[PDB]
Amino acid sequence: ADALGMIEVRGFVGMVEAADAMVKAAKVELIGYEKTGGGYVTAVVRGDVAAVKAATEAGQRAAERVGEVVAVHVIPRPHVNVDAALPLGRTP
Amino acid sequence: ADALGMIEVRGFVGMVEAADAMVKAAKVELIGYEKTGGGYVTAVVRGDVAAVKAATEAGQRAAERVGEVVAVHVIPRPHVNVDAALPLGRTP
Amino acid sequence: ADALGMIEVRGFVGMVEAADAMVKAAKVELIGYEKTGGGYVTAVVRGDVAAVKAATEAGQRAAERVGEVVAVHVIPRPHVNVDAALPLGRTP
Amino acid sequence: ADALGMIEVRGFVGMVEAADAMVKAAKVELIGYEKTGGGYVTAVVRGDVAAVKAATEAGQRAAERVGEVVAVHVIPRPHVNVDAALPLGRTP
Amino acid sequence: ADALGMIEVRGFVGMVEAADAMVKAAKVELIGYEKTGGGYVTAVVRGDVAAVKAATEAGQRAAERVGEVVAVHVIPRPHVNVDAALPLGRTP
Amino acid sequence: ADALGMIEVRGFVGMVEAADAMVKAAKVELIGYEKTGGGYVTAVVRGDVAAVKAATEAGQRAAERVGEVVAVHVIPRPHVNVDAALPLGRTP
Amino acid sequence: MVLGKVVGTVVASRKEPRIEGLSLLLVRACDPDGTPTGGAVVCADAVGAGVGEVVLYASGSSARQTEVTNNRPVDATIMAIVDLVEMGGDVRFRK
Amino acid sequence: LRTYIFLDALQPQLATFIGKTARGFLPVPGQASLWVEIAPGIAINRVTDAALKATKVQPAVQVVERAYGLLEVHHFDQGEVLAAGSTILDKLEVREEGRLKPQVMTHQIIRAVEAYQTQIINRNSQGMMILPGESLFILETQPAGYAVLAANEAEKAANVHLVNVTPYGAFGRLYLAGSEAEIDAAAEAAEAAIRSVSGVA
Amino acid sequence: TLRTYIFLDALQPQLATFIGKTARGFLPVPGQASLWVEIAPGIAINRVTDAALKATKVQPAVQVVERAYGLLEVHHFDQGEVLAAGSTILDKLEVREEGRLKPQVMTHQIIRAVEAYQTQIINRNSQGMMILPGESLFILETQPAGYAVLAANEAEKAANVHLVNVTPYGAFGRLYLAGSEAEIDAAAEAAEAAIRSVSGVA
Repeated sequence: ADALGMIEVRGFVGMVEAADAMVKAAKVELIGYEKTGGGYVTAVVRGDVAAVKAATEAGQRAAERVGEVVAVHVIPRPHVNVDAALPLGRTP
Repeated sequence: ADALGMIEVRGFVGMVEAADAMVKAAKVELIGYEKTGGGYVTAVVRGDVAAVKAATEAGQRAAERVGEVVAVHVIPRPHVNVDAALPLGRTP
Repeated sequence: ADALGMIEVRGFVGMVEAADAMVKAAKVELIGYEKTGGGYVTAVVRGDVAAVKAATEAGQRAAERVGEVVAVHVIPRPHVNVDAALPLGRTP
Repeated sequence: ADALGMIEVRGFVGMVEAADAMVKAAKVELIGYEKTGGGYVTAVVRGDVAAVKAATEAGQRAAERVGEVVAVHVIPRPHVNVDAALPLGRTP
Repeated sequence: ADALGMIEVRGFVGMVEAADAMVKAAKVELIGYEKTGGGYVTAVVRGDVAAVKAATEAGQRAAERVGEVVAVHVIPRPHVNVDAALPLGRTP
Repeated sequence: ADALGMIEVRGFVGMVEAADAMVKAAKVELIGYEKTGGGYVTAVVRGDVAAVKAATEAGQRAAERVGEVVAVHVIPRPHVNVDAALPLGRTP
Repeated sequence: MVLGKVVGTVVASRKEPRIEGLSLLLVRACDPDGTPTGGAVVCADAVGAGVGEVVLYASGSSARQTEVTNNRPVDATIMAIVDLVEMGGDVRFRK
Repeated sequence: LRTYIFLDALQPQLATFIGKTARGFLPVPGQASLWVEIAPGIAINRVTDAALKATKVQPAVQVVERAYGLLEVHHFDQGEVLAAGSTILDKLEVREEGRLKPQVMTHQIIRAVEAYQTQIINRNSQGMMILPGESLFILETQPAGYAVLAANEAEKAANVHLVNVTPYGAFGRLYLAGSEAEIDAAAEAAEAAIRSVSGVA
Repeated sequence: TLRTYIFLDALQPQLATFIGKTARGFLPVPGQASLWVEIAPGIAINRVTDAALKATKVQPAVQVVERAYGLLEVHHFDQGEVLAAGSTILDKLEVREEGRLKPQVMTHQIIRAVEAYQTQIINRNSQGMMILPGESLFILETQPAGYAVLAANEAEKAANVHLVNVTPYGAFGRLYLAGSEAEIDAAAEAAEAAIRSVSGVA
């Protein structure tokens, strides 16, 4: 389906700044966020591969000025079972 | 919509002092707080850009005397999808 | 029943990359994930012993490029009580 | 009338990046730009004082990564004759 | 709207070589050029984000062999007011 | 269409000497010149690739004895959009 | 700090030589919604105020706590331009 | 042994291209695949016998007409294909890390190929057609077998179309074609796959 | 006897790529007008080719002499020179637009969810794109054969499909289309409405 972009920040404030920069950077859909405990929150965007890649670059640049960026990654085409089994916005 | 201000403190006491100083500083609306685990709590205020900016400056000054301020940030105009997908008080 | 494969990553992003590589590597069923707090998430796949073993090798190789891999393990035939008492996808 | 924000860049590319960051940062109105020869272009935004100030901060941060920022300045309330005699978007 | 790519060269010859390489590199639309005085000319292309990015890379590589490249920048999604207020080809 | 040759000189006198040598050297059509401010003028010739190349070599040799040659370049086949968007003599 | 409104300017020609370069503004004190009510105060500009603005001005020795008005005979200086005045749940003044 | 690569689950485009260009038991998407390359090209029949008798894997490809001995075998169970690969490597008396490591010679993406280059590239290709004006990636690897593995990784990364994956010959050349960002991601994944197989240089 | 005379206003970037792969002649680039003439004596297509080349500045891509029939393509960027070449072709045969044979649609089927074995059979004799194991498939047979490229042009104009194969020469004209069924429906409707809107002699 759509390409997947994820920015995990240890801190809600850096994640909201990351998500804001991701959505302002390109045409991506912020589907929401994942709390995994311990202060770790992950913002998840879905969209075209170039849109997700440019969005995730800008979100990393803006979240490194605010918080502690744990991980930034773009999956250009996730598997069908990954969308079926994980909260990534494109579940049927 | 409204401007967004966030102060994340590792500690509930410093967050309540931050939120108290933010609301006493200017006309902002404390919408509540976000627990992300690990001791991290984020106080979220919404209002005009100058009100949110002055409130967040005073909240940082008061929370640094009490607790451990992780992150302080003001978004002057968040995107519509950010308000739709994140618990930031202005969701439809 | 089916063989069990588990990859635990401290971080949701590395776990989603691990789960994506596990499902793309072989015929395994990603049943979901386990949050144990502190940032620790475990992706759990079920399937044949060779499928689970090759999937878990590829998931470890892909999650070490993204996040912090805590533990990777394959149980070729778990006990009946383990499936009955733990959230491992094959509970009756 | 409205507050005035101006970013002068020696270079059209840095001015377009400045203007893009100014309009994405806050609710300001980019009225256009002023060519004074020699490579100097000035982007002019109008709006509320906090909106113009936050916009002009973000526009300076984004134009310093691209071009040569000559001058950045915010006038919180320009005089009536300044709007009447200069191309600043609020002329009657 | 469309992504924006701009190459500013101090010199008309390097700008025509930049624009020629940009249009031959990918599917972008050269909308024209902006003279800001002092010898500075800016070639402006519009198109998809990957097309504009690859075009602008090739245009920079070809204009550095000819002239003096002042600034090269790609805006993946400019704001609506930027297209409304600046001569960037997508004005209504 | 026709091949494009351009000589940019900082100075009108060196450009007229360049244009005179270009037209006397081979069968090219001097379409005119481009003023970009700051003293920079560009003479533009159109014609066959060998004619334009020999003309532009002779124009560079004659303009280096008079003025300050900024840039000399031959485009053997410019794109259709380059002729449509730039003042290069072959616009429809 | 007194919340006031800038009403006019004062141009002095023969002045004390330390205060040369200072813009002297006539500021009347105002109620929190912005109507001038009171006598006028000639005060030095330190922020860039113009005629019609609601400002905060400081008077006394604290009027010299500025790099602009440091060791000058300045007993009143404008220290802020006011964006919003809010009086208990209600905005009384917007900029 | 020059190459030894197991494709653990074949992607659909690589399966269709491996079944439009091979004479043998045609692969299905996505079963499994083992590919081995040794010299001379007559012992591929011995390796194919010692793998097809001692497993349930079907024989997909065996190459001797163009180059040295390359054999690809395909079963739907990863355990049976791994058993057949272990039998083919024990018959050759070599270990898994005894193959020549794949040197990635060329890796070049040509953005927005012209229509003339599109017709010349499509006239010599046994797969999907590079349409006129699109990015095209072209890799080369030594030995020629591991390039086939690269194709699978490309089809796993992004939605790029595969034009031609030459697993046979002296050098292994792969040509893929798609949109610019998709072909960039596919080319990055193909070069990352063809430069991670450990071996003996 | 003029069996097939159809004019294409512009070639899609994939039918033009297919003719750039399979033809013996000057290959067509996309976005230019083409023209297909099939006549009933097979050797007589050389005279039609000679008329269209001495008249105008069009280029031939396909000149196929069948067991019995003859097929010719001409193409150029300007539609005026290809229409002038077609006027020359119709004046050489002394026929008109409507002397062509009206095409029969003998088979049109949307085979949805094609199994992997049928794809491994069908993308082995095909020259165009590969069909993937699980996509849909539209097959088409038209008589005479030269109209098939018409159905290959108007299908891709109205969908996003894969041109697996088109055979425009021989007894029957064949067309295979791949893609998702929501767009195979649109390409099938466009191809059928393109073929059945063709006048001629029944």
